[PDB]
Amino acid sequence: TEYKLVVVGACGVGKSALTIQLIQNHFVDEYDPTIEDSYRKQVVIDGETSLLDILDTAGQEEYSAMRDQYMRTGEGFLLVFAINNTKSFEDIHHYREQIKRVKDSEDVPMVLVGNKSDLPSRTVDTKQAQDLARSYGIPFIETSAKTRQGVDDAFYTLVREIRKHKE
Ligand SMILES: *CCC(=O)N1CCN2C(=O)c3cc(F)c(-c4ccc(F)c5sc(N)c(C#N)c45)c(Cl)c3OCC[C@H]2C1
Ligand SMILES: Nc1nc2c(ncn2[C@@H]2O[C@H](COP(=O)(O)OP(=O)(O)O)[C@@H](O)[C@H]2O)c(=O)[nH]1
Ligand SMILES: [Mg+2]
Repeated sequence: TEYKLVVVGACGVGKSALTIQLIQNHFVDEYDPTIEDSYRKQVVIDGETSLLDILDTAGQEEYSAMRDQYMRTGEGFLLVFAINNTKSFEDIHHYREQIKRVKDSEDVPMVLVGNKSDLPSRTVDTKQAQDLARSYGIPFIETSAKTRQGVDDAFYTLVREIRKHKE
């Protein structure tokens, strides 16, 4: 089994850092915000070996048929915000709207991810993110790409959401 996962969210939330921690087992202090790539990782989740194909979205917005088609290939989406950036949390609505549009569905596998959980400067309350996740009917996971907190849990939770949706 192979799962196409797409990491989305505003600039600077840690999409690349999360992806590179997952794939390469190290934290990036800076990562060019124009670099977009897909990465593969073999994992075992609930006793089943699977291949994750992870798209780390980057660059500028693009509302073309080709870009929509590419994003539509995603089976599940990580909605990433940073816990020290309220605007990034505000932006989650936009990302969800675009996913709902291209997937033409209200039941797309998604996980809300509050990244940078290692930092002291929190501006988004855990309870606020949990309330919105509850309203959306999706899991919420706090992560740190720096320390590895929650990283596997975020991606593996998303896989579990996909498995439930496709079986
Ligand atoms: C700092 C650079 C960065 O990481 N950025 C800035 C620009 N970004 C976007 O504006 C962006 C928004 C967005 F909603 C999507 C997107 C999500 C889901 C989806 F189904 C579709 S279809 C479609 N077309 C787009 C677009 N555009 C989306 C994406 Cl893919 C964005 O661009 C990626 C970078 C993102 C964060
Ligand atoms: N302390 C801390 N910094 C992080 C974390 N995730 C990302 N960063 C930093 O935040 C900045 C933006 O990360 P990046 O992955 O480029 O964000 P992207 O634009 O969403 O791809 C970089 O300086 C990263 O080192 C995290 O969990 N903790
Ligand atoms: Mg990036």
